[PDB]
Amino acid sequence: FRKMAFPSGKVEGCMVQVTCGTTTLNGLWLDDVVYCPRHVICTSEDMLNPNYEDLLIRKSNHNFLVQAGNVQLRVIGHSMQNCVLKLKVDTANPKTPKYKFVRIQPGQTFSVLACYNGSPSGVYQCAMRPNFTIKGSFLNGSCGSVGFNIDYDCVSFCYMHHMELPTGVHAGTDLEGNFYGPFFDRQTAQAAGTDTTITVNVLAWLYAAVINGDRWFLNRFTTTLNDFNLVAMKYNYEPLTQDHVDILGPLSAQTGIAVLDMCASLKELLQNGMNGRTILGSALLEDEFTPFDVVRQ
Amino acid sequence: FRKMAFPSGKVEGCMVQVTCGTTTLNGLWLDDVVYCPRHVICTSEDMLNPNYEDLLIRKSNHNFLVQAGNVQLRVIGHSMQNCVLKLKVDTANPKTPKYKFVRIQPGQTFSVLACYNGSPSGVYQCAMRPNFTIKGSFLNGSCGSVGFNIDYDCVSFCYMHHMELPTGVHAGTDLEGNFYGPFFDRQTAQAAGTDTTITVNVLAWLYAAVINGDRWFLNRFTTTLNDFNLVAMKYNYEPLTQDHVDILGPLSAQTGIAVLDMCASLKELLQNGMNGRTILGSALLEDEFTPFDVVRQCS
Ligand SMILES: CC(C)(C)[C@H](NC(=O)C(F)(F)F)C(=O)N1C[C@H]2[C@@H]([C@H]1C(=O)N[C@H](C=N)C[C@@H]1CCNC1=O)C2(C)C
Ligand SMILES: CC(C)(C)[C@H](NC(=O)C(F)(F)F)C(=O)N1C[C@H]2[C@@H]([C@H]1C(=O)N[C@H](C=N)C[C@@H]1CCNC1=O)C2(C)C
Repeated sequence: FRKMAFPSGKVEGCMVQVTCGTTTLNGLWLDDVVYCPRHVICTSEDMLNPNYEDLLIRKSNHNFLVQAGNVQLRVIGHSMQNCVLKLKVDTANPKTPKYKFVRIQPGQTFSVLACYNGSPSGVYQCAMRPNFTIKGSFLNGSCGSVGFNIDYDCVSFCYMHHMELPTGVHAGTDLEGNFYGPFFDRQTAQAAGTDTTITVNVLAWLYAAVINGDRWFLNRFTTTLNDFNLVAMKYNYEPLTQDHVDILGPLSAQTGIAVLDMCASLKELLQNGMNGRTILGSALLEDEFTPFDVVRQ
Repeated sequence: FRKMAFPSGKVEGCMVQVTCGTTTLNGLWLDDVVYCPRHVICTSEDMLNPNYEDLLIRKSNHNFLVQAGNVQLRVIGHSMQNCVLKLKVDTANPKTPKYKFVRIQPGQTFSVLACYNGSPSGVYQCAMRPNFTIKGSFLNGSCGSVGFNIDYDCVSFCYMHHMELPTGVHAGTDLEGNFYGPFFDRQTAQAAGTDTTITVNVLAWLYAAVINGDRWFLNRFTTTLNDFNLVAMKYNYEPLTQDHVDILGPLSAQTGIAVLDMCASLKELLQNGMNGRTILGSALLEDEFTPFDVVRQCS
């Protein structure tokens, strides 16, 4: 049972390089539009305190250098949508997949295609944390890298990368340019709210451990949903809803372990610890696999 | 610090499906040849005790259904090379990348593009274990999925998937059909050997921690490679080779910590434990990041 990303080819064909002045990052080329973080228009000094509408009105189409491979695409128009810039180019991307823009929920997962200078570097799986950060792997020039899910050859873009917080976690926007979380694209110290653990995902992962022959954490006990949520809240876990219980149905039916019985197991894990034992090779409770992730794998 | 697979697009454009009778698996389409596990020619009953030479004699080109999506590629020739079949087709794949076939050593990592019916399903990083198994994630119909590394636009194919052992780990071949480890493509009781920890990768992980400022474990001692190798095996760690010492060269230069000094630091970790302290936020020493993986992620 591995953290598994979606095949990235459909997204690789969409990555381009965007330069304004001496600022360079990645863009996403779909049909005849390139989407990229708006702070590409910023000088270094601008980023410390930008007034984006005022900075953008002072730019011309010819200030935007867009490169796809070695081929320059001419910008023929531009607009700003929240924190994303939409550059109209004079060429349609022939490799545009069927796609949609979606805004995801805390706890959902997605694949990230990390890119530098318009070129793909690596692919990995991420989750939207409850505090709306993501634990990514992003370096200088990675902005404009996107997160996505793939469903029957349709790419659902959900994330575009903008910033790294001092704790090393990452913040970004949906493809309408609205940040996930209370963050904003100004270079100034920003802390995230206290994070919590995605309970439904921990349970899905415990079910994965049982589907793969590991049962040592199970117990003969049971619990009510309300009594479980009291202990979960005490340990900085998110509430478990009845919708969550229903979503875990196929995993419980597959294993014959009632959801509330697995909750009792997690409650004992939380109160007793793991005592140096491991689950699927992990020394800690893993919360970045959704129920759908477990089933698909 | 997390596992990061290579972008998989160059390999996606090479995946096809291969069916013989009712057995369907994946194949790799490069130029005008499709590579796939030879057991595609087996009936389920054949798999229990196959004579591949005799079974291939009773097959002709017209018994092979190669499809790119739902589009058939006409087979014009077939031959067996060790445990892989090579089907010559009448069309050169226009998506063929620059590529090489390489045989990897234990400890080396690679990305796996898991495929079903020729359709890519997911991508993840794997390490070749010292017992020549991989801790993969594969279901029915995954055979013929491949593992690969990429360097500057050249795809190095190193693994093709054939089978799952009773402990849930996986075994396969290089792209010349030669199994890694002492395994055979017969459905018969087989078992992964005892495994060991990939020492060179643990050292790479310690260098990664030092680079990021987590360096409490650096000690004031040193050792010789021979001395270290003899003690390491007492803890089920692999001995180091001359090649291992040299591939740690760049991380050693970057940090200023000599390879043998880091070896002495590891030996102290093995002989006395971590004392509740973590390294890169982990209580366990990670052994599936190569020195290249550490440099790749930081660059
Ligand atoms: C890292 C840092 C101190 C610089 C800063 N962070 C904060 O100011 C915070 F604290 F508010 F978050 C920050 O990210 N930026 C400063 C400036 C842009 C952004 C930025 O450089 N983005 C990079 C895109 N190419 C991706 C970064 C690079 C390092 N790793 C990443 O992921 C903007 C907010 C406009
Ligand atoms: C596991 C079975 C117990 C099924 C068997 N294993 C052993 O016989 C062993 F125990 F010896 F290994 C086994 O794998 N095979 C039997 C037969 C081929 C192979 C096989 O079905 N390959 C699948 C390719 N599509 C991938 C498998 C499917 C499940 N997960 C996988 O990865 C061959 C050796 C010729």
